[PDB]
Amino acid sequence: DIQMTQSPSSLSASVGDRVTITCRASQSVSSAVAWYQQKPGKAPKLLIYSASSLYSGVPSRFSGSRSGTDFTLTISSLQPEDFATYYCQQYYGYGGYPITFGQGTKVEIKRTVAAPSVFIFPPSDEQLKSGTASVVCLLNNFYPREAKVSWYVDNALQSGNSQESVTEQDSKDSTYSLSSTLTLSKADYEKHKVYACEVTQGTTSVTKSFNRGEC
Amino acid sequence: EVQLVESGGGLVQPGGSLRLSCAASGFTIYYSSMHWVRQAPGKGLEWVASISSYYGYTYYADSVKGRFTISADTSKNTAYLQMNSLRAEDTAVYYCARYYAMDYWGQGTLVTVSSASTKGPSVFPLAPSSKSTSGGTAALGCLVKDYFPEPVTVSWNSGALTSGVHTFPAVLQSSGLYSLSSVVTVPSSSLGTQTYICNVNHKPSNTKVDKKVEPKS
Amino acid sequence: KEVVLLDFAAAGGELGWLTHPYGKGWDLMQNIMNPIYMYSCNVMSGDQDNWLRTNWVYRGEAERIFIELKFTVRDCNSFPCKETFNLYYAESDLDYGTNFQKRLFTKIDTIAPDEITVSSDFEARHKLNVEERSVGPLTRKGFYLAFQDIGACVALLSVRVYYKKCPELLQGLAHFPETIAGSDAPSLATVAGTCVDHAVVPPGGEEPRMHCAVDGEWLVPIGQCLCQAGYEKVEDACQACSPGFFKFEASESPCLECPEHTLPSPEGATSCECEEGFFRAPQDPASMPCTLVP
Ligand SMILES: [Cl-]
Ligand SMILES: [Cl-]
Ligand SMILES: [Cl-]
Ligand SMILES: [Cl-]
Ligand code: NA
Ligand code: NA
Ligand code: NA
Repeated sequence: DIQMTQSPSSLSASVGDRVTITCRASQSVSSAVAWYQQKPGKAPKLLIYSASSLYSGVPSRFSGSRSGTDFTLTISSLQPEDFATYYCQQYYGYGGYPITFGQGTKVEIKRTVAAPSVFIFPPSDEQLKSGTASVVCLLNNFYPREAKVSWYVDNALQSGNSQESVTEQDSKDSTYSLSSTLTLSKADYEKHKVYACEVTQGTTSVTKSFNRGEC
Repeated sequence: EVQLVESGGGLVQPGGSLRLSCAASGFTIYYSSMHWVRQAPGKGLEWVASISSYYGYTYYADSVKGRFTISADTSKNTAYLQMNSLRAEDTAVYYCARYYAMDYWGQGTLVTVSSASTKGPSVFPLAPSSKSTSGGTAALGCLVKDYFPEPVTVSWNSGALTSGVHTFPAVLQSSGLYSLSSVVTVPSSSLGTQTYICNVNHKPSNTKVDKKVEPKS
Repeated sequence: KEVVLLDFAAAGGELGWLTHPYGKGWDLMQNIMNPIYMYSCNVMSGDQDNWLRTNWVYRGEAERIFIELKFTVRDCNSFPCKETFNLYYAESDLDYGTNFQKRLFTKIDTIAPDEITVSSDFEARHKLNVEERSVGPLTRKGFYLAFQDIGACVALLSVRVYYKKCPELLQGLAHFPETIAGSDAPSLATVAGTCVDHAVVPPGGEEPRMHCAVDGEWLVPIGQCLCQAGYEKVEDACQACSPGFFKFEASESPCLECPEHTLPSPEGATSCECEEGFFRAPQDPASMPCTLVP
């Protein structure tokens, strides 16, 4: 089994920049290399075949090169329709050996730093009638993706009972949005007063919270 | 032009069997090699199987050798992948594509392998504070908890509200079920007048929950 | 395809067609009613001989011509007379010019309107008649067309004279050129095609043939050219095999994908080369995969 080592895992660039993705194979693969584009939700799309030939109908700003075992996909001037994830694939031997893919390279839009709007939601009285409390912390339209979201229940750092989700980059303003969920039993929730959410990002930490006796 | 259509996915208890179908049109499948490729949720592409009816050879991947069967019906212009003795690690979206440098791809079909039970989502309001807390704007939403399997689609106000919505990817809880949340920001001055209804829609159980999210007091 | 030899509408009254009733008979008039020009009304003259000749339209290569008429008519009883306007034609060889010899004009079928007559001219009504006829076979280098009036109030708007031809087309990897259509119903014009670039006629097969009919249409293609080895059919031209593909024989098949254990082939390949060590049996075709060398 040949290995394709796609570097980088991820890179952020702006519109118009020249972008270069490398894929190095663990063995000579001749020209049996193809590059693919996959926007989220859609299926992959072929871009380059024979490692240097442009698929008919692909914009010419895409080009593929080979230097030995080093295959590069290159985009002359990144267009907005070009922010997506890209995979290299090798097909040496057309079935003599298994097909392997690069690990992928997500290209994201570079943007000015934005601060999250932090919201906190208490569990609904409707859900509390079922024996489980879900506490939601929302981070709305921020940049970059990196953030340290933590849960503090009566100033004791909760660890382990928390799950997080991040949206795809916004298509209008290029900001990420995030949610952190804290799941507890109904018995645990009713036995504590102060519930808080900590968003640490760079040198700042916004912290939203609530009291069960409020509103 | 050339077009590939897939079918056959769904739930299957661990150790079960399932068969997938790849309906082609616009080219003769005898003259082209057909391959199956899966994409685990959130992960990269992994090659599963190949078939070339012209030479009659069938090429498998190691993780699926012995358990999966590729096949092709020359008359129905269709390719198939028969999956037996399935395990959780097989959960993924399965694609079919033409040629080794895969040029035309199917739309993809989702195969879920787990010991879970199909269940419609429980929908809970993310009620907005009755006033303020964050400037002129307030945020409300829907919690879509304890459903199985994916997918779930959410809309707000029958699709009429689209600006500023944010529906998160589902997270696979320790309970084995999926949870997700959907949120939207709106002016706080609208809380009194405009009604806000989220439309959760779960085709895998023919369930459609409609939640009116009302401000809390 | 249609080829126009005369269009009165396009000239817009520039065509100074000659009229035998010199003045006060057939005469050209302008009536911007919409500007639209039209030749137009002497019923009180019992035995009248009003004629209108067109210009000497050059026959060229045409064999059967078509006349398209757009016109308006009067009631003949609203003003207290006939309506059956007559079409004619002359098959001459030189442009005489001021020679309205009515003796030789071979009347075409008596054109008649349909739909609506005089109705109301412009006040309480604002639609015309599109009627088409045809004549042939024409064998003289020139030809004229005429219109005769025995006492009708008509105004004629669009006179188009055109002939039919079979268009060029690319069928079956062969090129058939534009050929003049025939004149009479039995006639078929058998036309031989030229193979497009990189196409060759199969050894045991007929050369490409297409038949062009009097209605200007191609019928019953016979034979076909084929894309040779290293090329595949694309649209209606031969295109080199894409890299990583080969075409062993000159056939109808598309380019085949390279087989097991072979390196990617260059553009327009005839065969895929064996691997760094894998060999192919001398007798085996280049469609066969490679095998290792124990
Ligand atoms: Cl693209
Ligand atoms: Cl978004
Ligand atoms: Cl909207
Ligand atoms: Cl035809
Ligand atoms: Na939850
Ligand atoms: Na008649
Ligand atoms: Na009639």
